[PDB]
Amino acid sequence: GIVEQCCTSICSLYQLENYCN
Amino acid sequence: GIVEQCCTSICSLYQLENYCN
Amino acid sequence: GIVEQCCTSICSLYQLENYCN
Amino acid sequence: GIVEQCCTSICSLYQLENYCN
Amino acid sequence: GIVEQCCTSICSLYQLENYCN
Amino acid sequence: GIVEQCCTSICSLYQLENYCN
Amino acid sequence: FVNQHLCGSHLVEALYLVCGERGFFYTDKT
Amino acid sequence: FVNQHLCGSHLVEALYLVCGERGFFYTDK
Amino acid sequence: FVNQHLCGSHLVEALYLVCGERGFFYTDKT
Amino acid sequence: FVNQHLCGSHLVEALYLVCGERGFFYTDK
Amino acid sequence: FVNQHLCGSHLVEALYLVCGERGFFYTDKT
Amino acid sequence: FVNQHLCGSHLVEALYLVCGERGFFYTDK
Ligand SMILES: Cc1cccc(O)c1
Ligand SMILES: Cc1cccc(O)c1
Ligand SMILES: Cc1cccc(O)c1
Ligand SMILES: Cc1cccc(O)c1
Ligand SMILES: Cc1cccc(O)c1
Ligand SMILES: Cc1cccc(O)c1
Ligand SMILES: [Cl-]
Ligand SMILES: [Cl-]
Ligand SMILES: [Zn+2]
Ligand SMILES: [Zn+2]
Repeated sequence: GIVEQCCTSICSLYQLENYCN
Repeated sequence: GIVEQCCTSICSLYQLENYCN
Repeated sequence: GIVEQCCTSICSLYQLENYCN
Repeated sequence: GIVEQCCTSICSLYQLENYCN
Repeated sequence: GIVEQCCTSICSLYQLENYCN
Repeated sequence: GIVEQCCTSICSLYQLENYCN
Repeated sequence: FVNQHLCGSHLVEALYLVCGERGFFYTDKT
Repeated sequence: FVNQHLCGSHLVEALYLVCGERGFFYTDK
Repeated sequence: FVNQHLCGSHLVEALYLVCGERGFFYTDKT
Repeated sequence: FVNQHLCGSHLVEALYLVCGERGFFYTDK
Repeated sequence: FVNQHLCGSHLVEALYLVCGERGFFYTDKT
Repeated sequence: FVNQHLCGSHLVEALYLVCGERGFFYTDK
C-alpha cells in the first residue's frame, strides 16, 4: 500500500492524493 | 470533531485516542 | 510575495506552483 | 540510550516518556 | 524562560544557544 | 551539492548557511 | 502529554504517534 | 522499525496538505 | 489541497512537495 | 552522519508532545 | 537566522539544530 | 528515492530557520 509504494519510491502529490477520502 | 476538540479546545491524550482506528 | 499571498491570505495549489523553479 | 534504542526500533509514546524530566 | 524569551518575544541565534548543554 | 554533502554527513547550521541568498 | 491546542500537521503528527500501529482517521473539519 | 516509522511521519503530514478537508485514513495490516 | 494559510516551515515544506523535482525559490518576506 | 541526525529530529519533536511541561534533556556522549 | 517567534516543536527543532552535538535542555514554560 | 527526498524535507526546513529573510533556492540537477 502507501508505505511499500511511497517509502520505497518518492510519491508525488498526485500519487499521494490517491489515498484521500 | 478532533479539530474542534483539540484545535479550537485543548485535548488530553485519552481524548486523542478516541480517534485511533 | 508567496508569504503575502499564502500566509497573510490563503493559497491554492496552482497559486503555490507559481513559485517553483 | 534513546538514540540507539529509538532510532533502531520504534519507541512508542510510552517508551519515549521514559526520557522526560 | 526559552519559551518566554523566544515564543512570547523573538529570539536571536546567540539567544538560543544559551539553552544548549 | 547540498544534498550529496548534507544528506551523507551532518551539515551544521554554519554549513547550511552557505546555501542562503 | 502537552496541554496545548494541536492545530494542523501537528494534529496529524500527534495522532500518528498516539495511535501508532493501531493507525488513525482524520476527517479534518466537520 | 524506524525507517518506515520515520517515513510515515512524512506521509501523514503530506497526506494532510493534499487531502485538505476530505480527510484520510492512515492504516495498514 | 488545503484551504489554509501556510505560514513558515510549512510554507517551505509545502513548496518542497508541490514542486518536487522542479525545485523552488523562497524569498521570504518581500 | 544523518540517519541518526534526521532520526533525532523526530525524537526531540515527539519528546516535546509527550513530555508536555515537565521538559526533557536531549544529550548523549 | 530567523527574526521570528519559535513557538513549539519549532522551538525544540530549532534548539536541536542550533545546539547539535552539544545537545540541549528544554524546560518548557517556567 | 525517499531517503534523499525525506532528507531534503529536513534541509529545506533548516535552510528556512538559518536563512531567515535572505531566502534560498532549492534546486539541483
Ligand atoms: C511527501 C513524501 C514523504 C515521504 C515519502 C514520500 O514518498 C513522499
Ligand atoms: C516518534 C519516534 C520518532 C522516531 C523514532 C522513534 O523510535 C519514535
Ligand atoms: C539540519 C539537517 C537536516 C538533515 C540533514 C543535515 O545534514 C542537516
Ligand atoms: C503500514 C501500517 C501498518 C499498520 C499500521 C499503520 O499505522 C501503518
Ligand atoms: C546521541 C547524542 C550524542 C551527543 C549529542 C547529542 O545531541 C545526541
Ligand atoms: C537535489 C535535487 C535535484 C533536483 C531537484 C531538486 O529539488 C533537488
Ligand atoms: Cl504553527
Ligand atoms: Cl526521515
Ligand atoms: Zn507549525
Ligand atoms: Zn524525516
